[PDB]
Amino acid sequence: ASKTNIGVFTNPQHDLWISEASPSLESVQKGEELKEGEVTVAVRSTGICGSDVHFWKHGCIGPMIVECDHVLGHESAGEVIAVHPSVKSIKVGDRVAIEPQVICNACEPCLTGRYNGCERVDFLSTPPVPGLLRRYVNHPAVWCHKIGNMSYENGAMLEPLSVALAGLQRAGVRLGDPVLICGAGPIGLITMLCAKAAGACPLVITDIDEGRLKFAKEICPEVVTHKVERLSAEESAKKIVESFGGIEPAVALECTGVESSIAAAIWAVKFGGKVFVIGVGKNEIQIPFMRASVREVDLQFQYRYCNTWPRAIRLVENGLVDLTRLVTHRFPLEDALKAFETASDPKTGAIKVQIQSL
Amino acid sequence: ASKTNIGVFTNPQHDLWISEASPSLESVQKGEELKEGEVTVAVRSTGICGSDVHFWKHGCIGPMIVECDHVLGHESAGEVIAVHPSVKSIKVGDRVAIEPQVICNACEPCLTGRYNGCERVDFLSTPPVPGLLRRYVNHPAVWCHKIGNMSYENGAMLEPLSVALAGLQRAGVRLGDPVLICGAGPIGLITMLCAKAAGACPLVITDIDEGRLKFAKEICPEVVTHKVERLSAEESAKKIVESFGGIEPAVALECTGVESSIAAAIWAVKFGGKVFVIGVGKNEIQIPFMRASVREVDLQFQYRYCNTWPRAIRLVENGLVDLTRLVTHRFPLEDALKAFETASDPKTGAIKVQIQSL
Amino acid sequence: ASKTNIGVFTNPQHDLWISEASPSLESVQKGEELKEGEVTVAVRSTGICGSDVHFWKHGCIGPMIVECDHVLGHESAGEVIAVHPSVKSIKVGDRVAIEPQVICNACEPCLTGRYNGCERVDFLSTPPVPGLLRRYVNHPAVWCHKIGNMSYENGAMLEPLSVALAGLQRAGVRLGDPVLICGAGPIGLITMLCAKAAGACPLVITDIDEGRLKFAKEICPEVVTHKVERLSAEESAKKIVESFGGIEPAVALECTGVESSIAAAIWAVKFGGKVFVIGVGKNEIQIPFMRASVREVDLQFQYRYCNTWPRAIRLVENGLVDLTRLVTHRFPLEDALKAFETASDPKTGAIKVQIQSL
Amino acid sequence: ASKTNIGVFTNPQHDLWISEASPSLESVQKGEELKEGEVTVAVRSTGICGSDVHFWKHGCIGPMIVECDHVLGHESAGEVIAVHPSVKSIKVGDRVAIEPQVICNACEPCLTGRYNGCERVDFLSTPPVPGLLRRYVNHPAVWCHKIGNMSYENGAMLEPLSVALAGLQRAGVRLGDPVLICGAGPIGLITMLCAKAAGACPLVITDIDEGRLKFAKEICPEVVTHKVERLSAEESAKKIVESFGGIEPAVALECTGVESSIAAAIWAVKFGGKVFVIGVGKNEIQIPFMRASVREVDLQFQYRYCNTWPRAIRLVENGLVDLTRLVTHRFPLEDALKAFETASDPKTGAIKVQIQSL
Ligand SMILES: NC(=O)c1ccc[n+]([C@@H]2O[C@H](COP(=O)([O-])OP(=O)(O)OC[C@H]3O[C@@H](n4cnc5c(N)ncnc54)[C@H](O)[C@@H]3O)[C@@H](O)[C@H]2O)c1
Ligand SMILES: NC(=O)c1ccc[n+]([C@@H]2O[C@H](COP(=O)([O-])OP(=O)(O)OC[C@H]3O[C@@H](n4cnc5c(N)ncnc54)[C@H](O)[C@@H]3O)[C@@H](O)[C@H]2O)c1
Ligand SMILES: NC(=O)c1ccc[n+]([C@@H]2O[C@H](COP(=O)([O-])OP(=O)(O)OC[C@H]3O[C@@H](n4cnc5c(N)ncnc54)[C@H](O)[C@@H]3O)[C@@H](O)[C@H]2O)c1
Ligand SMILES: NC(=O)c1ccc[n+]([C@@H]2O[C@H](COP(=O)([O-])OP(=O)(O)OC[C@H]3O[C@@H](n4cnc5c(N)ncnc54)[C@H](O)[C@@H]3O)[C@@H](O)[C@H]2O)c1
Ligand SMILES: [Zn+2]
Ligand SMILES: [Zn+2]
Ligand SMILES: [Zn+2]
Ligand SMILES: [Zn+2]
Ligand SMILES: [Zn+2]
Ligand SMILES: [Zn+2]
Ligand SMILES: [Zn+2]
Ligand SMILES: [Zn+2]
Repeated sequence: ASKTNIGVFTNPQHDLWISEASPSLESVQKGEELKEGEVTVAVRSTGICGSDVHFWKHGCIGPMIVECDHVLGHESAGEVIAVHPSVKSIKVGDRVAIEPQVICNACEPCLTGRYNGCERVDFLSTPPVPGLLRRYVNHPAVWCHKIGNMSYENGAMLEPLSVALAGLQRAGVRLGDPVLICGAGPIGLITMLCAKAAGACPLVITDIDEGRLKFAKEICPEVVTHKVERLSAEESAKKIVESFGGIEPAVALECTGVESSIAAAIWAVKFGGKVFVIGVGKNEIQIPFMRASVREVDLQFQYRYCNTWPRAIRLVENGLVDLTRLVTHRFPLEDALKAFETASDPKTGAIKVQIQSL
Repeated sequence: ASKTNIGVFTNPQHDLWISEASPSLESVQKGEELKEGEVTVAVRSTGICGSDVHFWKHGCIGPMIVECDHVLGHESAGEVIAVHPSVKSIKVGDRVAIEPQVICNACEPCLTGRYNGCERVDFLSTPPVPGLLRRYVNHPAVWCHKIGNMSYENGAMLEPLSVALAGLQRAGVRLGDPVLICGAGPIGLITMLCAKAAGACPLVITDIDEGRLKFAKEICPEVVTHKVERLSAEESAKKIVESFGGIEPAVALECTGVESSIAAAIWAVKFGGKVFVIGVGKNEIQIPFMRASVREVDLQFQYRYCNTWPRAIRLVENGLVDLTRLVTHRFPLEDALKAFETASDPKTGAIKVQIQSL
Repeated sequence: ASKTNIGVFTNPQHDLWISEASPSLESVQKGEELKEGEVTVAVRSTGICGSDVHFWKHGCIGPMIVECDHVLGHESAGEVIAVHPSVKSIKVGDRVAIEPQVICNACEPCLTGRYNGCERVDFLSTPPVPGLLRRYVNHPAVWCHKIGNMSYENGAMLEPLSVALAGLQRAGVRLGDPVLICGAGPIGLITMLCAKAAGACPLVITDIDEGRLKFAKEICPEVVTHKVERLSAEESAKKIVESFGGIEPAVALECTGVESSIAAAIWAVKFGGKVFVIGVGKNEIQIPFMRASVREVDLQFQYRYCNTWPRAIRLVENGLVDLTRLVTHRFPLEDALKAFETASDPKTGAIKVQIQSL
Repeated sequence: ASKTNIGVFTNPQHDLWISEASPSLESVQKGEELKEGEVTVAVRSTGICGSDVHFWKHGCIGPMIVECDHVLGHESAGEVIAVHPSVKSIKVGDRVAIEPQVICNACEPCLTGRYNGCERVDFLSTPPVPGLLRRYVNHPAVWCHKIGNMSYENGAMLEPLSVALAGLQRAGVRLGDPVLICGAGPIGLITMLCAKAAGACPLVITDIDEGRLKFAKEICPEVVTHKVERLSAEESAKKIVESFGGIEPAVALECTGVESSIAAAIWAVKFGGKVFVIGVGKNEIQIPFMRASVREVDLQFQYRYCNTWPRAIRLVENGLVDLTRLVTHRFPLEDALKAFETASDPKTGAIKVQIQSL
């Protein structure tokens, strides 16, 4: 702990800039602002999510509005440097991965275990709560998960790994199931790696972008890729079922949040199929209602995660998923605008951009 | 068996008229067309569903198209009059309730028990398969369910009772759950009666029609009714949550198939809530995507039923549900156009119209 | 707050006696021992559970051992008299019902919502944690549930109501299901009332005790009672299926914890049936393994509850369950040995004995 | 079709011998006994299951009693040689894998999809229904699953593969779950291969037999093996949890049917753990009731399968599971007693013994 704490900010005007941030260095060196059960973590690595890019470029997601200077990022791991005297769970020096989510333990979504839906949740990347794109953060120990000697880029990947896992779990994917992934951005790709490790088969992944498809095929040889053309939902699903052999997918994990892609997924899945939407987009979309109806197709949606962390860790420690392999670009904190620019331009060839504090 | 077999037909031109129908009387008197495992049933009573009215008035549902002279109706009970020699299960003289659905027993939806999604299904009211608005029908015994001394109007109610039950089951309604019903037409009303017998509470039912709301309150005193005004989905859900006390529903059973009503339901239910759509409407609707997303709201849809019959029977025999109480109008077969006219004009005061063959 | 705090104690020697208890009066009058988020409740009413009787008479349940002077009782409601300054949720004067369970919010069973399995749980009636058979208790606010103007005997019934609900929920009981209840002690009876409100049918309840059967039939007219005779499991299940009509139960809610009763339940339920054991008994029992096997019968077990409280409250407020009707005996705190004696002798005619502090 | 039809028989006296069998050659050459929807299959390969060995050596399983000359075997694939004119699904020359199970399509377990529990089921290896250890069998087409150019030993493995899959599915195994397998006989081994392909981790398998453990480790390098010593259930579970790291298994797939092994599994699994018993043994076993109780441990049991076939096929075609690798011994039909002797003596080094008709 020697450097001044800076952070990566955006505003309603859609600027992105670095600036000084809390806690202050001095604060952390003497453990001033450190509350009950809290620690200070030196953030070593942080992935840029579609989340962040959308907040930067647009200022909102749904009810989530950037109303003033706001620090981004929520996919992070780092080193514990200060510890409140109460903190039993964790010690100075520990590599940890940060679950960007603080829970009240008292509302219904908390007590029934669906704690991503907590009624008083602080979700770190989400306005007004400051993100993790800073050099130091104060965070409750119970949300800093020990990772032993795991690399920091892996530890940071634990968060979108968790998005994939929570999706998978609520989607109900099982060994033998034919699974469709729509979108080969970071989340699609991790979700595909996940389906594959889960024994899904056959596996198909779609995208508008050939390059991201060739990447998907390199990191998961057994998948069948499908480049999407301008077609009605109905017609797109035929193509898709062709890519599967002639088998209709049991589950579509939708990772674009885009109208046409969700429609084709509704047309593509089997009778009693599940279309699970991880992606995020417009406030309102047009849905093919009657196709969903006559097919008993379940439409499901994800809002972050819960109870994925110990399991995400296990998958990485046992080599069941290979995450680090998805980070194409690495930028130091100070160069964050370079990071966001490349993370937003697909011509870049970027998949997962990491911002680091070594 | 003395009268000529007539039926109630519609066409792409949206006519509704009575006309001669198969099997012929003589055919049934000597058991000509009677295949393996089949019986002939003298249809005693048949309810008019929204289904039928929509086929008559519009010629389709989704992929379901009336392309020529087609016999309607699928909510029926009646008396067995002829029996193939193989038929073990059922005897001449038996009151039966007819499950309007013939299964291939060989496709995946059949073998996994989701047999409403059979790939070669004959669903009797559905083109091209002739409905049950006839005097006699030939039907496999395994789809004629014994009802002992139950009334025929009850026996006929067994089918929309079944729609309610299959909804309830897949929606996951349980004792103690707060449940919203949208629409107080026949299906809403049966679904409300069902939720109530299931210990749902509190119970709210919406409609645009005050009269159908006052009826709902008469047949289910403990329900809270809610008349819908022209409001944004968001604002409508606030009203709805007000009608609940301040509790947000766990499950919305949507029985109108209408866009605005489905939207408000998405806004109304709790975090991790389920909006279950029984209703049917437009090929495409606008959905509030981000509200669904941030709330982890499951959108589900129903396509008929399976394995509801023995259970629907139990509920009626034990007095747990009171169905006959919903039939407001009774018409003889010959007067079917009167029946459909009244079943389609809400000013009629009709709830469930039955067409009979005494 | 005027009286000295006494409590109801047992020991390894199987004595039961009243004695002074913590917190002390003075402690509560000035709010000494009151920690963060805690309140002091004046316990108004407390039911004696089979739990308590077994601890008194035997000194253990499974791994739960009375090793020294221990305060019993965990089915309680009462009045809030002192409040830590932090406590937001609750105010002095509030009637509350006490969930006898303190959670760490950090272990896996806690975060996934199965918080009855918390790895560091304080369960109040359970050694070494002091029960609720005292005049005052200090308890976290988040486990004191507001009950407005509900009676204290109802508020106290909320706990075994909760045992029934958690059973029901994990057993998977639904509207239309035929349900067997084994045992007509307090828990059986509440579970029966629950099944009934849940639209279970038909309902059968067994017991060795005719009097408790006649009581069951009085409070739930529609149930069929079954007196158990000395018979093989197989033969007992035939009798049981006879009591059902000829329908085999979908679910057996077993509330005796006794070997022969569990066996007959395994024989009684349908193919793919669930036998759910609420009852507690011997460390080891003999099971009919092959019957379970060839029938795909799920054996399930309950350990208390979670997330039943707001729902238990709703059922009582809406008149869906009538609990107070089960309390046959009422004793003041000081007369607790009379209470336990009568609660343990079935010749008493007791169902639910309450101990009160008016 | 040239050879006389012989079969492998056992009797109540526990003899095993080969003898002439139905249908007769001539019968098959002219398609005499061929009913509606039926085909004749020339059985090419058939695995010996624990089932068969137990029927041979003991004469029963539970209610399943060998009462006279009975043909064994139910794990088979072979070639279609005759086809009833109705048979659409399948053609002469097709390699098929035989699902040893004929369904009535009319009882409740059939229509709800749990069709392994059919009330009028013919299960081929099970008395009185003749097994598949014959040269020709007549079987309904809908239970002969096309396998294209798959090997016959794989096609035959499809049946115990199916036992594993149905277990897995009802046990609820998912990606990331720590899974315990008890027993390294054929079923354990396939179940382990299955868990592994399902992304289970860590994986532990137990056995009394070191050789079968070394085999397990060869075919699944990433598994941790555990040799069982004579210890209390409690103490055995500690050892087991040690083999896992210190993580407690989510699911125990029990494949021995033995009392002590099931007990340790009950002690071993986590809170809310599932112990799923595939194995079969004594009519009655002693259970550790209180451990199950305080842990909310679900005990589940399997009776064969349903809807595993298309999925078992997919797993083999995509190389997700490697079955053929488990067949250690291959015997021609005529040498069946050699086959059963070796399949019953573990000193043999046998895992899966196949009996063939080339
Ligand atoms: N719900 C959550 O909790 C959660 C968590 C993480 C990410 N997300 C969301 O998941 C989405 C994807 O995340 P990402 O980081 O991979 O973003 P990304 O932009 O890198 O990936 C989106 C991909 O979708 C592809 N795409 C666009 N239109 C398509 C179409 N019509 N068909 C097929 N593919 C199409 C793009 O080419 C791109 O590769 C984002 O909207 C993000 O906000 C949600
Ligand atoms: N999915 C299935 O298998 C299945 C089975 C039976 C019926 N249905 C469908 O269920 C729907 C209802 O059936 P029904 O027989 O009761 O028809 P119905 O017209 O009698 O009932 C529809 C009700 O919706 C009310 N309504 C219209 N707009 C509304 C709004 N904005 N908010 C609240 N209420 C509104 C109407 O006033 C009417 O009372 C139909 O569309 C029918 O086809 C589906
Ligand atoms: N698992 C939990 O979290 C939990 C919570 C509450 C109560 N319980 C347990 O539930 C059980 C019942 O509680 P209770 O308060 O009603 O006790 P209780 O003794 O009042 O009820 C037991 C009943 O079982 C009857 N019975 C005994 N043998 C029988 C047999 N062979 N067949 C049928 N009935 C038989 C008795 O006559 C008695 O009526 C107790 O063992 C108690 O510890 C468990
Ligand atoms: N339920 C079904 O539908 C179904 C289907 C197939 C097989 N099975 C049953 O599964 C069981 C296993 O089948 P299999 O063909 O592998 O038989 P098998 O005898 O080859 O395997 C049993 C294994 O259990 C091991 N074992 C014995 N005692 C043990 C203990 N105390 N701890 C750990 N391991 C122990 C043995 O060494 C042996 O390797 C049989 O009982 C069989 O009948 C059931
Ligand atoms: Zn993200
Ligand atoms: Zn909360
Ligand atoms: Zn209808
Ligand atoms: Zn079918
Ligand atoms: Zn109790
Ligand atoms: Zn805990
Ligand atoms: Zn077998
Ligand atoms: Zn059957």
